[PDB]
Amino acid sequence: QVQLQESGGGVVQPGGSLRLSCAASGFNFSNYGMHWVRQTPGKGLEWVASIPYDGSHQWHADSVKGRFTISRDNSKNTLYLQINSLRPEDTAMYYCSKARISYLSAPAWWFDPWGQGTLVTVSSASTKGPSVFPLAPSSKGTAALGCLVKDYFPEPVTVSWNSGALTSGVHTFPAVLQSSGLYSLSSVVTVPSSSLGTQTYICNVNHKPSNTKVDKRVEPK
Amino acid sequence: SVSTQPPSVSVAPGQTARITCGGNNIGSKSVHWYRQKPGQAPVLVVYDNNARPSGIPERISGSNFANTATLTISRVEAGDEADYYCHVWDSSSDHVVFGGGTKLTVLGQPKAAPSVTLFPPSSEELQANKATLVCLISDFYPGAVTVAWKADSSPVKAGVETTTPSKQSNNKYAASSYLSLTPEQWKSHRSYSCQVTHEGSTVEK
Amino acid sequence: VTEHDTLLY
Amino acid sequence: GSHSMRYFFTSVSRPGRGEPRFIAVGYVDDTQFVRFDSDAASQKMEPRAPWIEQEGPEYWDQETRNMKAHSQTDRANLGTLRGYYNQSEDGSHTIQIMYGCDVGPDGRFLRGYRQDAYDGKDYIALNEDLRSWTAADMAAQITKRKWEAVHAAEQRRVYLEGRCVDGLRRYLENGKETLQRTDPPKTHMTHHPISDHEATLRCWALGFYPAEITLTWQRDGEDQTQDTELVETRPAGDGTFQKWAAVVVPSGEEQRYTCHVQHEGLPKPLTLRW
Amino acid sequence: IQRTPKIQVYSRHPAENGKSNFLNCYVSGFHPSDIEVDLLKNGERIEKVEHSDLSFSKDWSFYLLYYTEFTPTEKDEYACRVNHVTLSQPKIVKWDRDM
Amino acid sequence: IQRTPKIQVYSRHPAENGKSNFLNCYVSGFHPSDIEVDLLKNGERIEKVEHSDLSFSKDWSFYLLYYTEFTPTEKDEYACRVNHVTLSQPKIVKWDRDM
Repeated sequence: QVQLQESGGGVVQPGGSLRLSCAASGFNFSNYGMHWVRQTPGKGLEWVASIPYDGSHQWHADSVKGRFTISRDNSKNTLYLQINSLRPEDTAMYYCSKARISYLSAPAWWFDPWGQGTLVTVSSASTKGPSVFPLAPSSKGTAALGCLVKDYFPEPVTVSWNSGALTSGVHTFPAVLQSSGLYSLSSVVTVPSSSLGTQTYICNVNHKPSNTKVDKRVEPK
Repeated sequence: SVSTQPPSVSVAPGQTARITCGGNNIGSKSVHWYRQKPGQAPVLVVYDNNARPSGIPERISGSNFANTATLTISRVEAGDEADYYCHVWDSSSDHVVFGGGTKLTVLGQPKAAPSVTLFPPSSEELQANKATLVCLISDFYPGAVTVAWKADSSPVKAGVETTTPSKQSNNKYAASSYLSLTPEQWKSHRSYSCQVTHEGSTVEK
Repeated sequence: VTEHDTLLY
Repeated sequence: GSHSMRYFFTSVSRPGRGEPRFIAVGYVDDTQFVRFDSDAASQKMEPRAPWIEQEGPEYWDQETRNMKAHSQTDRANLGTLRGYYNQSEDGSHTIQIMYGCDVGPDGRFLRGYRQDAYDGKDYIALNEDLRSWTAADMAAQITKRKWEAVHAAEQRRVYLEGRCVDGLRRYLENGKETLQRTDPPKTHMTHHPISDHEATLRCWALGFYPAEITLTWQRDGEDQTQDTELVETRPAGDGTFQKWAAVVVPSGEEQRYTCHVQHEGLPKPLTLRW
Repeated sequence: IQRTPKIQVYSRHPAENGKSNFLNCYVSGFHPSDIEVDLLKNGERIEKVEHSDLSFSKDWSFYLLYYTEFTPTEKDEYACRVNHVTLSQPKIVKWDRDM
Repeated sequence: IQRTPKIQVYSRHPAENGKSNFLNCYVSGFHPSDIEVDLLKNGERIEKVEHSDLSFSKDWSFYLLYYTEFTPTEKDEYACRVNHVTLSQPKIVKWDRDM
């Protein structure tokens, strides 16, 4: 019955400002404290800021002081998180949670419900074609080879081999988001050590966001 | 301020799993625990050291004494695969302190060490004035690995990127780790090595 | 629930 | 789908002793829930499921008598058959009865069963009709026409379609948590080289319920009943089951063999490859 | 007439050294019921061993499961010895980590 | 009349991990002469084993020494099994590092 709904997230660019809002229902919102807890994808939970039942004070984690401001509107049953000078470090999901005990003058006790949250992702966004380099097999059992799909944006790329004619041994990996803001993915197909040479090997990467299609043939040495 | 959880815990189904949250005088703090399954929000499972909510089954019990709080899961079910975070309030810090998180894995497979496949920088990329070492890690279980890069018996800090583990087709996990270099740095040292550590044992190429 | 009575051969 | 209840009775005549050793075990689907052992000091039908001792003393008391008595009859029967077959007292012979009932998804009655066997060989059995008996050998006929006189055909039907099914229904609802579960198999594949030219691709499937499982090896999408080996499903000892199917493979062709797993608690059939 | 036992020896969970598992010996397809089963920790007879209740299959062949709590190591090798009327000398089936 | 064998299991030299030693099983004080002795590397029968030749003491009681080359580690535990006419079930004496 207690429901929290985060919103306002999305894709922003650094330096800009962004406003998250958490809509509350199922308790006298004017009586409970509220919290923001963010989580960088693939990382642990990290407390951002929190606010007592009335908005009197404003508790900040040190990593977000001066740039973040947490507020609430008791007349609207809404928790707000203001982000100023967005940075790549602020890219994370932002959960909003409701202090279990009432009238807490400070955010000490456990957080009982948690909203599903909103996702804030910042980058120097612009669509880019991916550069395709051949990952040649080791000249020196089982042999492996593949393709390197570097520095595209945004997601996703799709990799196939011989226009999809090879599936056995095929494995595409998740893309890293390098510090530049551009994604980078590789995709290799392990094969039999011997017999690589006879077959024609062409990986066909397709990056629809940039309307790029690249066919790169891989060969040893 | 410093509360430390193990990175992952593997336990046989139906056994008793045990996740700790060690910290200086954490026995005098009020510990809470949250369980987060992939794609959803955290769920309160134990609050104030040992108390269970209404919906949480009595299999889960809490503990907190001296310098280590302990979450105990008796009669482990398969649906308990999730990340687990502990929660304290550092009175003298004005900071709520979450733990590093513990990925509890309830194994259906046996445990497999990772397969490491390392690629040197391609000739095409070298003529693009860049060099990127591609380390591919696949077919391990549980999905918890740590990657270190060694350039001539020396650690490598920046320029390293590593993916988050993900399920393969056969539900083993896989991930990739890249080392961005200048074409000079690839030639400066005599050998490069990718070190992947998984369940105490380390595999390298 | 097992059967009420039994049969002899 | 359906559900089922089966009881298994075994009596082994102990030469030199009066009371043969008697073991009765009751299952629902694949979950045992009651046990009775002649050599147990309990001498009472014991519980073997978590959901069965919610039945009161009216139940356990009647169930004990019900197979105290079922044991009594087998004592006399073991002797009666000793005459039918011209057998001496120094032997040890076994009588096995198994009866039960099957309900459908809506609690409907589907099928009844009662089969008797002397020394691992079929003896007498109740037909599908539940109106007829079929005797395996000669002796069973002298029992058959004896039962035809007493309408044993009918009176089984009043148990199977009456109190048996109402029990299976009452059990499937009282232990609804344990019995109506489905448990998808936790799968993984194994590669064991045997020669420098062949290996064995083994296909594991652990922790599943019910025990119904279908493992299939396939080369290039073609079924491979040749170099395949399939162990019968083993109980893991915790109410779940395991089963593995292996195939011998020529090296460098493992990416051609596919293992296929079909289970009720599995949404789409599985496919596994090396 | 008599039927000879099939024997499978396995662990309840995928075995991992140093973690408490359970050692199962599952004898099936045998007749008559009189059977002897022991579990063996390095050729020694394991005492804390129980078994299931005598049930039978469709062909009336009985089946039992003997189990023990055990913590496997890498050098400790376990096995199951089964004597029967169909067996002149007790068969021994040693536990493989992947069978 | 019969005498039952005493079993002593010891290494030829004080054992140190990774160095080739020799595993001795010395059965003595038994009668009649027929005795079976095996050495066990973790419950399996070690094959490359020879024995001494049958001599006897003051009371006419026989004695033999069965020995094998072995390299002890900390996880490998070795033992000696000795069956006799006076022994209903085979005795097993495991090799102790300090006995």
